[PDB]
This record gives sequence, C-alpha cells and structure tokens, in this order.
Amino acid sequence: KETAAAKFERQHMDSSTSAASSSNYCNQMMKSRNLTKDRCKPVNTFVHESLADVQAVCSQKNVACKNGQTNCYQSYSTMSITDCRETGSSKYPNCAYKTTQANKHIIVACEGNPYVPVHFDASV
Repeated sequence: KETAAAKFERQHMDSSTSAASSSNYCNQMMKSRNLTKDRCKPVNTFVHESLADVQAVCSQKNVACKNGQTNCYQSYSTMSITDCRETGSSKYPNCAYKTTQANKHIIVACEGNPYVPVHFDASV
C-alpha cells in the first residue's frame, strides 16, 4: 500500500546518479518507476540529491503552492534536477520523453508527521 510520501519518492527521487547524461535517461526512468501504466505520464521531474537533503526542504523557504495552498517550501539552493516531458511523437504504449538536465530550486508540498514532501510543485 503506497503512501503519499512513498509515491513522491518512487516518482521523483534519483539519488543514485548525480545528473542525467544520456538523452535516453527519461525513457528509461519513466518506465522503471512505473509511470507509463495505462497512459504516459506527461511531465515528471527527478531530483539527484539525497533523500535527507530533499526532506530538509520542508523546513526551508515557505512559499505559496501553485494551487494557492500555503504548505509549499522552496529549497534555498538550486539542486540537480532532470525534467522529463513527453515528446510530440510519444504514443502510448510507446511513451517517449525529452530529457532536460539543470540546476534549479525545487518547490515541494509537505505534509504529515514526520513532515515530508508529498508532491512536486515546481522548479525555479
């Protein structure tokens, strides 16, 4: 039984690589992480930092979420991220993604106890 916290980790964490070097990164990770069942997940972000470092964001800069909520936090520093976005030729079950690597601050929504990231809001 997957919790909100577990789902965030499966969908967004990639501590095992410091960055994505291959144009094929997204294609592989999207499939490995169970993100292409029934439909191709259109957009997804992978974070190349330790789990503890991402969890620490929950006590960082409080910001408004894109939905108007107040339980969003922004990392003080930029972090290693990889953006996966479905291409214009992607067609389920043949999901195709464009891989974009960059250093951005992340914005996550936090909940519970312990207070941890449950949703990936944005990158800036």
